[PDB]
Amino acid sequence: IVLTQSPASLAVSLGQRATISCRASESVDNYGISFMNWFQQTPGQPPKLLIYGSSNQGSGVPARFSGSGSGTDFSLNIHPMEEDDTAMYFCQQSKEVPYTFGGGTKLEIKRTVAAPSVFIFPPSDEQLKSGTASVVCLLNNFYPREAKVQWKVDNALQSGNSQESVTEQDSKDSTYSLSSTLTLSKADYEKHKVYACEVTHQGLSSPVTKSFNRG
Amino acid sequence: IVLTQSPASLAVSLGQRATISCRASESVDNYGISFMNWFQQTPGQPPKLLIYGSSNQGSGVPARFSGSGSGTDFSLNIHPMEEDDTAMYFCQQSKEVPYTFGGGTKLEIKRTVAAPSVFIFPPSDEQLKSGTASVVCLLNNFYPREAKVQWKVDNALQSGNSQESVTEQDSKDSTYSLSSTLTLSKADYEKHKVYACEVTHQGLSSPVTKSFNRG
Amino acid sequence: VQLQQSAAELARPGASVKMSCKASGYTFTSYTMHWVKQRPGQGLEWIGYINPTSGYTEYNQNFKDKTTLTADKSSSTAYMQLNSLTSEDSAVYYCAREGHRVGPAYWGQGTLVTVSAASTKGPSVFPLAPSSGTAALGCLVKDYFPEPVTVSWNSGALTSGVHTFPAVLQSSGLYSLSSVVTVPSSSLGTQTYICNVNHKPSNTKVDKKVEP
Amino acid sequence: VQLQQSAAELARPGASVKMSCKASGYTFTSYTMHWVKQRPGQGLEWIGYINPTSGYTEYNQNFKDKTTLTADKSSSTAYMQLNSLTSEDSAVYYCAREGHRVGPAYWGQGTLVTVSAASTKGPSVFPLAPSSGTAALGCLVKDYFPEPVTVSWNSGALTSGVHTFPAVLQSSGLYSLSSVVTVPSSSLGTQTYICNVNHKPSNTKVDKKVEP
Amino acid sequence: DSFVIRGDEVRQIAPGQTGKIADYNYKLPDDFTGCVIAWNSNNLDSKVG
Repeated sequence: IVLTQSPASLAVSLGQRATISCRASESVDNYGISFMNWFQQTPGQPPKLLIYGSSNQGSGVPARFSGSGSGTDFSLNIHPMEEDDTAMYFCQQSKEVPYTFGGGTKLEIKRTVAAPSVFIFPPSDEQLKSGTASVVCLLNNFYPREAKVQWKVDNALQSGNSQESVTEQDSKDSTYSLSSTLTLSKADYEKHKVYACEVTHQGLSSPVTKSFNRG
Repeated sequence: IVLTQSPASLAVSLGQRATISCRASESVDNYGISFMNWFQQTPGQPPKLLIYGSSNQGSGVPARFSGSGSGTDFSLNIHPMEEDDTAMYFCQQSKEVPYTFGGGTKLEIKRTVAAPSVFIFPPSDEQLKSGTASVVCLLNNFYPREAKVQWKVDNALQSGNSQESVTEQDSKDSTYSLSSTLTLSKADYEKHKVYACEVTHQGLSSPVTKSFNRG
Repeated sequence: VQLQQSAAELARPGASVKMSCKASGYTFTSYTMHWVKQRPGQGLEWIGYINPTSGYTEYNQNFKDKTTLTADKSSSTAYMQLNSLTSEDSAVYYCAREGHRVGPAYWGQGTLVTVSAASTKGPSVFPLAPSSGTAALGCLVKDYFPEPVTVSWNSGALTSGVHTFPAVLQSSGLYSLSSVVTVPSSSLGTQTYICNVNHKPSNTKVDKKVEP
Repeated sequence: VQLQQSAAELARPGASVKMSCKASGYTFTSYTMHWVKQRPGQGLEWIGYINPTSGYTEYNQNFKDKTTLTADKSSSTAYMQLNSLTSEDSAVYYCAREGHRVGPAYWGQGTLVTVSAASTKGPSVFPLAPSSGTAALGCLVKDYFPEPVTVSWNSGALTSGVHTFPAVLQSSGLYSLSSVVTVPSSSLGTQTYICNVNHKPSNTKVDKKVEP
Repeated sequence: DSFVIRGDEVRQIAPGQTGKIADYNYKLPDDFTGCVIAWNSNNLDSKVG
């Protein structure tokens, strides 16, 4: 049985309905009861049972979480959205021996769109002494998660040379932070004059370019 | 797309696993299938298709050759390597319009490290009548290809005056042979007394000098 | 009902690892114990379940060959053995107890299995200096193994605006993370900024000054 | 599926050369035809492909200006023309039939195109007599153009221990190779050694004697 | 009906399954009051070479 988990990326503000919908290839219904189950995983924590069966709630589960559905279609709803609900929600089947979990829905709270603070870090001198160069493009306090970073080395797009690290949603700020590291050899780094970062985001009316010459 | 081919000069013993790796700047996968391709070129023969797609094998391809990988990373593995596998192996992409080939890996037979039979050869007298002097330093039956040849004219290092020719591996000996030719005018050859070639090889605990006085 | 697992086992490719799950709070002879696999930041794949009272093991098709499940009712401990470890096996394995007609019902913490050819290496820490409102600076930790590295500013004297991005495994098999902070432009002249990095596996405690 | 080409085209810089690849064993219209460049003993570069049914030609960005592709379905033959030849154009061009979702899939023998302003010249041979166990000797063939040279010893009477090394092109635009052998010291005086050099474009057949 | 499939794709012969075989080769209906019987034939189908 293959479980398809519609929307797996859901951003809803506090106090609003949030629906995660799991559809099964085959009927999970057997012996009359339903065997579709919902798990919650807080970052840094093991998965915890929320809904055993289609509707029955697990131990110590608030009334906010409600599971419904039958046959091949089920849904999990959290109307009184709270700060403690930011987690990863999985749908799982117990009808057949090979237990299959859903893709997983990452539920996060929503806030107003903010523009990214774009910063550029040239590599340190001692790094050039080590024969390596890493140039950093930084996006501070930007929402939503969607963001495009482009490295321009003397007006040339680079591909397969950048690594992006994104922090989780802040507990209070609720705004993301992104870092992009461009790694090159020292000889190759010293061969081009200008290094620029292109940031594309929903909060900007146009892509933002921040550049610096070598030295 | 730029394809980088790690190890591009591979020496492996018969019956041992041989792995040649191809890393792609962008994704080669499209429509679910993989477009990374592997070709074999025996010297003096046109390249022949070994692996079309990530894993599918070309026409008349023995089970020894295997392809694996996905996304940007692929590998060609030959575990039961046999004699006819000495060739140049290329990785190629079919995803985007300009088909790009990898650097290419020359697969070679491994054997025990052997010292080189070193010899020196003055230019012939009839060549001296022709106004040319070619001094030859010969290295016979040595492994591996790593060999530094330096010409000493009156204990002076020569550069930009020597041409080195490497033969292909012997079918049975599997040992390389090298010739280094130093070409000069007779006027320069007759103004110096002693000509030597110094050979540095991994199989020698010390550099080996072969010298001769003119005449 | 609480379950106790092993802690963060590292192995070379091709090796085997044995992992222990210690039941607590129940008979351990009335509930089948399940084992589940989870790659970091990925989905869940149920590996297989063992019945403690009668040693009946049932495995997922993918994990049938490389996984062995055993139980010990005397010490109330289940064991999972992974053989022929590869890079695809590095993950966060979970032990679970049967309950409420759900296969995995009561999970226990989580054990990190790391399969790699690398070795314990010390981090290299480089100052990301401010460029010549709010200015930005930081430190970059590159080529360390294994995780994690604790990074702070002035031994925890600065916490506002400090972003410690998660580490990323490079093609070389090592980890790197950038810890950055935004500071007032006026503070560049007088305020001194130092980054403190701690790597317990390499036992390195290194402090770097960052200045414009 | 067999492909045949023209062979060994020699041209001076600035000229244009046309190569023909004649198809066999297939419709010649169901599959496109690709042309690929390979310098001797180097990496391969794909030049461009043509659809025989409808004359659509796609070129690489490097070869778009200097390469022109044409097809003839009546004779089932693809023509490739290069203009403004330079030394960088000296290579072994290949024609390939598209198949197995590979651009170039079934390749052809190869057309060796050499760009040079030189002329066919006869080689000069100097026997490397042995220096005053086993001894070494040989012959040196210099200042010949173009390739190849057939080197034999005593009309094939000496096959063991022979090494004919690949030529190196000089700054003058000519080729030279040294053929060497290790021989017993007992045969240095009685047995004779003759090196036969054959240059068939210039038809130079020469015997040279080696004696210490 | 009968055919030969790859082992990893035997999972796709079932109602409501996705994959190359299910999407482009053999699509079972959602109702499908019937059985699927699959057995390995590595000895018979696979040949030398």
